[PDB]
Amino acid sequence: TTGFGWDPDG
Amino acid sequence: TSLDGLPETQKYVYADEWGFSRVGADFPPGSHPSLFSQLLPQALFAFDARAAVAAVAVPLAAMAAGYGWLWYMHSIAPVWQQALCAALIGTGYAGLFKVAHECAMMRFIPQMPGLQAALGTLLMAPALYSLPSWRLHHLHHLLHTNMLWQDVWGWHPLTKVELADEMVRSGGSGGAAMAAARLVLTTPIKLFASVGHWLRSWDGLDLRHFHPASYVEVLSGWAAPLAFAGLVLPAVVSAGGLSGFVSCYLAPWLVFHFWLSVLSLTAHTAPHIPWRAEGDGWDAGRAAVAGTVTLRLPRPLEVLLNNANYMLPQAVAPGLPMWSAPAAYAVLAARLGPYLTEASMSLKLLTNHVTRWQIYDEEAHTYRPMEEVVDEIEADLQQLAAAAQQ
Amino acid sequence: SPLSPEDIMRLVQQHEDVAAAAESEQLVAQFRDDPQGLYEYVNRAYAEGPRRVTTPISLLQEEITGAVTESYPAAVANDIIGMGSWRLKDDVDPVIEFLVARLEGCWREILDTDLCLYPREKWKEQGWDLVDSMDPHQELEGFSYADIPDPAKGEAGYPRLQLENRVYCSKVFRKLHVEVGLRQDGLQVLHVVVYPRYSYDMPIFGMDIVMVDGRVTLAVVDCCPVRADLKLQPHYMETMALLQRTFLEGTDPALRRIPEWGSKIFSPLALCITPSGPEELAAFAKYAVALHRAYLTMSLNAVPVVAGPGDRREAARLQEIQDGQKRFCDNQLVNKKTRRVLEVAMGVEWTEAYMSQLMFDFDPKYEPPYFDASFEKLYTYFDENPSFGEMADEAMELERGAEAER
Ligand SMILES: CC(C)CCC[C@@H](C)[C@H]1CC[C@H]2[C@@H]3CC=C4C[C@@H](OC(=O)CCC(=O)O)CC[C@]4(C)[C@H]3CC[C@]12C
Repeated sequence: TTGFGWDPDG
Repeated sequence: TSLDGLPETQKYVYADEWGFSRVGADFPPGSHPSLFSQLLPQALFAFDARAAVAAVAVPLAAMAAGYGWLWYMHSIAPVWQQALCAALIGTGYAGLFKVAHECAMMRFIPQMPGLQAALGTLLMAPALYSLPSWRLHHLHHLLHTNMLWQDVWGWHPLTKVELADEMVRSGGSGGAAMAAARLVLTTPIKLFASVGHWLRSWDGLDLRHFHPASYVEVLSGWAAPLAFAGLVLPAVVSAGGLSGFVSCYLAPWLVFHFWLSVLSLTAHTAPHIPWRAEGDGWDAGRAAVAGTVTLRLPRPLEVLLNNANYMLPQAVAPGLPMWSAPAAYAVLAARLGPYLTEASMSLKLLTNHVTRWQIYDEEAHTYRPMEEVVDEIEADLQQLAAAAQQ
Repeated sequence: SPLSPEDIMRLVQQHEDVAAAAESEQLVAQFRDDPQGLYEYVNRAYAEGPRRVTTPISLLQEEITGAVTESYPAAVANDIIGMGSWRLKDDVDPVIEFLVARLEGCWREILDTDLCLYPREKWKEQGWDLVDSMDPHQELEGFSYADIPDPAKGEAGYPRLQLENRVYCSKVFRKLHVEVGLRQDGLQVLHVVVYPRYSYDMPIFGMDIVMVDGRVTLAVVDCCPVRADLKLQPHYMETMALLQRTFLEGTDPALRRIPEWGSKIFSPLALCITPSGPEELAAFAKYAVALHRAYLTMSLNAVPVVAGPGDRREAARLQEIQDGQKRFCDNQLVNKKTRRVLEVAMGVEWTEAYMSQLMFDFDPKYEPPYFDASFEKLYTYFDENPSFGEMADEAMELERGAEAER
């Protein structure tokens, strides 16, 4: 259910 | 541009030798014949009903007066009275045919496209002309104006190397082809050569020359002519006999074809106009404005033929209506005066078209008489034979 | 009152420059109204939601059993795929993951009617789609990244380097190339370059990221000219400036330094940065993403530069295009950082071949073909606008005249 990615919006 | 920049005195003596009212100035390459349309006022493209209805009903009244005069004395008239009525009816029909050629390019009444297409078809029918083949050929003319080996739907001139090729291919000037060419380009029947153009429409009656999505439109275009020559042409004969046919149909036909042929031939032929093949020095604006001629008429003939001689005001502006073709010319001379070319009605001009300007040579880039050219290429045959005896 | 042979040439120049300005304005008019949507398209697609497919078969299936069929816009689709089936994922940094996913999704969504894959005998048969330094002769069939463990310090093969490439062709573009490389010491790179076909007059697109232990040490993005004058078209410069105002606001302008090898390729608006913190990196990321998307949407309407026989202007223009593309090509391989990265591990005899055939190869006589698959647009269309066969119409008039009895 978590992201673990990276986005420029935190 | 063939006899370009040099003192205006010799170009004026040339214009007087040829009957020309003017000879053009120099034109530089890289232009578009649509450029100079930016000069005309925004009211020269206006629409109005009265001028158009006059342009359609005046030559109609001319033709009707001629017929009524004839049917009043159907066949008891002498020869020159018959010739007068034939000329009058043919001139009225040339006017109606220019109205047709207007609605073919969609610039007569753009408000009603269907009504104007129907009008163009109806008015082209009596002359045995299909509207869409005419439109295709005229656009194909505009695109290749004065280009060598490319504009065959205008007055493509006969050149020198090809005539030598045919000279060798026939084994002398005694075959049928050479005699036919001579007799057609030497006697006043040249003034009727437009008849041959009428036989080059109906492109073999072959839909394989066109785009498939157009078939149903092209065939209907060949229908209105055929139907005419299938329904009306019999009736006339049935009610008039052979002579009664050579009177009420064939003579106005030859009149209209004379008018057409001479209009075109004098509009785009002259000795100061070269015929270049593209790649070897062609240009759109140059071969459009510099290689053209405009002819002068009496205002009676100009209101009859419906401005049938103003071909440049509508070559710089393809969407320019017909009742504005003189006025627009009024503007153009104000700007491109030195480059324009002009001429008038004169039997001397026609006689020089018949006897002097007959064969185009690309070396001198001008027109020469046919008997001198034929004797001289016979002399070049003597030359190549002298180079061939050993 | 009349005119001279010199002002008519002035008139043709007036007209043609006016027309050029008109088309250049038309290009930017679309971006001008809302630039923030050049990056924010994915969030909007997510916001609008799933769409319910309504084809006759879908409706029939839905009314027979229960099943509702759903679709998604291509942006949401390329966000579910992600760095989809790259073989070297799971060792790639999350920033490089974000960038690769975004770039390839843009290529897939914008050029999806002509995007071929580059001819396979050029790169994928020699085995240059996945390169390992511990197995340069490929005797493990291309599973070396799994069969071989990492060498320890001081062992033969330290530090280990592995590369993964992907190359596509298209209609406008003769090579769209993305490449990711990892070294064992902690260095990761990303190198993207988009080349237009020689017959087109557009600038080249290029991007490089180089990061060390999760810290970006170099990030450069450039829409690089192809003319000898090193000035872009008005729409290219206008777009780069508008985007720098939109996304790079509040950022150090003195950071976009020109490297010694930069001004020879760099458009005056090219970007070269060594980011400091999260704000600089997030701004640069949004900006590079929007710039790439804009470049592609602009190519969407490009027309070839054709040299008709009789026109020398266009022949000179095409020659200039060739000179610019080749200048960039042999000027990029002297970015000797990545090239020495490659040559310290793979040697030089292999590196010369790999670089000269794939990396920045130039062959004016060779541009690959493409596969024009636009007719599919018809089929899909006629699946939401079907016509039924002349017998359903009687029945439908029956149904309409029957239910309207009430
Ligand atoms: C008889 C008169 C009073 C009524 C009107 C008749 C026209 C409709 C006829 C007479 C001459 C005919 C033309 C005579 C010659 C030809 C060529 C012929 O096609 C070919 O010869 C094919 C090409 C080739 O053989 O090389 C058929 C079409 C066409 C234009 C004909 C089309 C129909 C035309 C114009």
